[PDB]
Amino acid sequence: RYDVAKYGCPLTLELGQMFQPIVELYDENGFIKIVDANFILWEIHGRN
Amino acid sequence: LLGLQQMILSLTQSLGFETFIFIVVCLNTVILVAQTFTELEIRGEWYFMVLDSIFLSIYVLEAVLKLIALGLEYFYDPWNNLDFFIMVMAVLDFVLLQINSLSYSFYNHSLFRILKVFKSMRALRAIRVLRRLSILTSLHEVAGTLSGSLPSITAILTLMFTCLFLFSVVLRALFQDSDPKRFQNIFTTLFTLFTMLTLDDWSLIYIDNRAQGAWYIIPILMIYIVIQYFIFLNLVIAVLVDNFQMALLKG
Amino acid sequence: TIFAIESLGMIPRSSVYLVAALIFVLMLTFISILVLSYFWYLKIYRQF
Amino acid sequence: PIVLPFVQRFNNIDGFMTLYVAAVLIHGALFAVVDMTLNIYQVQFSLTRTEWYLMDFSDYIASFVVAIIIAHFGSKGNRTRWIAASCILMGLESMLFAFPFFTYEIIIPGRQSIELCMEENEKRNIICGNSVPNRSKCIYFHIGGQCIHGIAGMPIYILGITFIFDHIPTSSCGFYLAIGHSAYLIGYLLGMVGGLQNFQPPPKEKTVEIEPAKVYQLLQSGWWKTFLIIAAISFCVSFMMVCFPTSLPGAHKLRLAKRKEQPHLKGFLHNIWHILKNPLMLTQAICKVSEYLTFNTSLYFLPHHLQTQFLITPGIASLLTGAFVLPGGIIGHFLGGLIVDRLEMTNKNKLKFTLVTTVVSVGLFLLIFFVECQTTTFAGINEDYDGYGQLGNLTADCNEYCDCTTSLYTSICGRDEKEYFSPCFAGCKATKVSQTEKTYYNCSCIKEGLAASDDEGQFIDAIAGTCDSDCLKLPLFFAFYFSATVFSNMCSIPVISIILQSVPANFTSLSLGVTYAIVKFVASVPAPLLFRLSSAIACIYWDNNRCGGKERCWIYNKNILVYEFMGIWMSSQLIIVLLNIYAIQIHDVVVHGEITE
Amino acid sequence: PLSLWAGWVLDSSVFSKFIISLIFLNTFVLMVEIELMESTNTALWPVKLALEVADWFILLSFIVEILLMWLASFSLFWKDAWNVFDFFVTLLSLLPELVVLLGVPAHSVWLQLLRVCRVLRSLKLFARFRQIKVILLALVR
Repeated sequence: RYDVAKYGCPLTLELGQMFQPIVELYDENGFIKIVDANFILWEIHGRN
Repeated sequence: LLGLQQMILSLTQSLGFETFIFIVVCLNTVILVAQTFTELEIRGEWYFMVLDSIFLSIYVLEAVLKLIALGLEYFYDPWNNLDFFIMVMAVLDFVLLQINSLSYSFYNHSLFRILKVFKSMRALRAIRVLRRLSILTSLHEVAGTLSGSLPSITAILTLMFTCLFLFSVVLRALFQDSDPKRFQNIFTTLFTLFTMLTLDDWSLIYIDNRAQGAWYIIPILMIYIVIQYFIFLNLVIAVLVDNFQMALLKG
Repeated sequence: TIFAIESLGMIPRSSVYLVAALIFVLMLTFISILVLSYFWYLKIYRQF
Repeated sequence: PIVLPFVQRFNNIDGFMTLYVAAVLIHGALFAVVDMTLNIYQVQFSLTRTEWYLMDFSDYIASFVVAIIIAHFGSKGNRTRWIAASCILMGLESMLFAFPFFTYEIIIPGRQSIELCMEENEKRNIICGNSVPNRSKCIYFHIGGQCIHGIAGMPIYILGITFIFDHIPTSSCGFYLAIGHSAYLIGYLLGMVGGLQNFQPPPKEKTVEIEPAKVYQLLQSGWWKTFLIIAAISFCVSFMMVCFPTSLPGAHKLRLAKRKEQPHLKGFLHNIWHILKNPLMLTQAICKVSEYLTFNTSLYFLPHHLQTQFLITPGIASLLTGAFVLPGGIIGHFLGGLIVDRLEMTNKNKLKFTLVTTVVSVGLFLLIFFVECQTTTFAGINEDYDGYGQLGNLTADCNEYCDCTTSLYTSICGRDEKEYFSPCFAGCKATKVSQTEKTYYNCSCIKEGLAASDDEGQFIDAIAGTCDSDCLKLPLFFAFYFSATVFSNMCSIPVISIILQSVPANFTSLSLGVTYAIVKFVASVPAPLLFRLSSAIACIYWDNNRCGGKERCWIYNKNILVYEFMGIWMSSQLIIVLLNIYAIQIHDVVVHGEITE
Repeated sequence: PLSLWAGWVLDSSVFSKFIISLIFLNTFVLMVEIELMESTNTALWPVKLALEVADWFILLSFIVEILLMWLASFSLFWKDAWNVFDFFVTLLSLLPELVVLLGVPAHSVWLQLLRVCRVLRSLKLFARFRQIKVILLALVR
């Protein structure tokens, strides 16, 4: 069961497009900086 | 005046057609070779299109005189049919410029280039109707012997078209999802086949296909290239050589 | 962090049977034309 | 003093066939309008199905009691004058049918019954049945209209074909029969299309409850408009062929060319004895009876079969049946006529050709049955609602809150692939509609569900209508029905061509009517009883909670109905095949006896 | 029937006109379907599929053509002149139906080679003119 309270609003992307997952750092009052490190993405339950 | 008007038209057509048509089409080709001339149009552009329209009016008078003329046998000359088509396009573009207003794009659009190549057809027609005198008999005989073997060369170019279409079909079938950006559609596919057919950077095709992962397409390409190249050029060279050779065997 | 993607795909209806109907319609029309030509030729083969 | 060449060209045989084509076209259009008009009158005007069958039978019994009488009358009199009388009676019939839809449009409206129903109450708008009064008068008008419809239409189909038989050579009799049947078929198409283009509601289909009252006014207005124009056309055509001369010039020329090289009761008995003595006529009569039975069963059964198996709306299923039984039918009729006309087709070879066509049609029906054995998406009948209630839990609190009536329950589709009848019973108290689709909001009696769905301004919107995930069998079934209709229309033209051969020219007038009395009485009278019996065999699960005497079922047993109807159709087709295989030997024996070479 | 029917359908001009019309219609339709197999035109999608299935119908017409060929000398025709090459090309052109019904063509399909083979057979069985024929004889000699 998907939802929004613990999974957020899903994306409504159309047919095949290019997306880069890019993330920024934020604390307390607001955002600090853009994040550059080394990521890993992974699915909740499992696909290939 | 029926047939009486037709015979008056024949005699006065001979006289006035000779005099007026020769002098005005000589002046038309003078202003038209002055027109193209992409250095002197900036020393112009205002005395050029007005004289162009004036001699287009002279040409529509030619077509009017031919329309009131003898008629059906006028249409039996292919050059006169070309006159009729050229004048249909000329009155079309003249009224298109004349009405103004419109709702489509302008200011040297593609349609303007279509009218410019129509003007080129008109210039070619002027050139062909000033050469009624002294085409020279030597090149007349050369062209007559050149045009003798028409069915052979038409058959050979038909075989060329069939072979080229087959090669384009099989290559585009074999070039799917194989960086087809150079030949993504039918026009570019046939143009690339023309480039392979005309010895143009097919070695470059080999060297930038070796950068890809497919290799057997390169032996396929060279074997198709060599068979079509050798067969077609040997066919045409031999056919035209013998075509002039039997005329050589005569006087 | 969490984020989900819902991209629209390119899986349409197969429509194999919708055009198999056209296959059968054309096959029956061709068979009917063949039967009509058959009857015509049995009418016109006694002349030879 | 009309000696114009227009008159001298309108009395030609082509001048008569153009008018006959027009008359058959308008008759087919009128009948196609009348059948669905009576059906929606039974549906909407608060009556029962038995009365619908009654005034459906009234037309058939009128045709039966008028066929023999008008055949005997036309055997001794002028066919054109009787045709004029029938056309004038038809023009009266169209206006007589139009009159109740304009005079008595205040019988059952949504809210216009101000004497017994008030606008501020909803329960009082569906009770105090003042619609039962002023309805028996409309029943009398409709039964009289069906009677005069039969008495005015059946003589047309007798006497026009009689004139074709007695005034056209056999080389064009097949063509004229084929174009007449095609004119009747395209009338059946055109009347149905015109009726359903106006009876169906305007694009504002999903408005407030004033919409059923607007549709109630609009359908009656459309019928009152269409029937008046039909009556005007019929009267104009009747006046047109009244001016036709009794002694046709082309007919006289043909009679002069063919001349070279009292209708007493005893003569009637002699003709009947000759028909009974020759078993060819008996075989053709029973074959035509079985063909008409199969055609009528298929036409009545196909929309219901699409409704119960392929999950189609009954109106859309009826449209799919009607608009796709035509392209096969007219082409089959035209081909059947043209083969006999072009090939100079003989009697024994006619029997062989009919047998071959029937054999291939039997094979096509067997292929239809083989396709019907495939599985499909199942809606409802899931052995009680998931353990929450039994079959009979439809009258819950969510049924009581929004005041649903069990006669107009449709099927809503849940997002969890479970189809639930009565979309208001699904617990949806909010109904916001869009321009092109109906949907239900805030459903509480539904299961967990809510798998994917789709909406923009809100959410929890169950879509209306029956959802289908595997409906690709319908094009193949429609192609097989095309072929079946082609080969079913292909058999009757050789039979009618056979009918002319065994009867002399003077006695040809009764030959149609003798067959035609078997068309409506022996075939069309006991057929609906058997259809109802087979339906009740298949429709076991009637709505005994509210409907009572089997007024609306919900579980139409798909395998049972398919097996029973294909068994009936196969039995009729095998009866036709056995009759043809008897008649081939019988005709060979008769031919050998008359030849004795 | 049999061989007489083959002779009659070869003698009749209507059948020859129909088969050459189907041949050039198939060749013209063939390159159109490879241009776009996407949702650029939703209203043109089922009719483009119907055109591809019309090409399948031309393959079934090739099936009935080899059926008419069975009305000929049958076993004698298995070893002949270029007509057996045409028969082999038609077999290779019927092969894609078999390899899409059971082959699951997510592999080295090689449907393109058979497609161009049936195209080249269609481009040679076009009632070749005599001016083409004399130069082809000169080329082969």
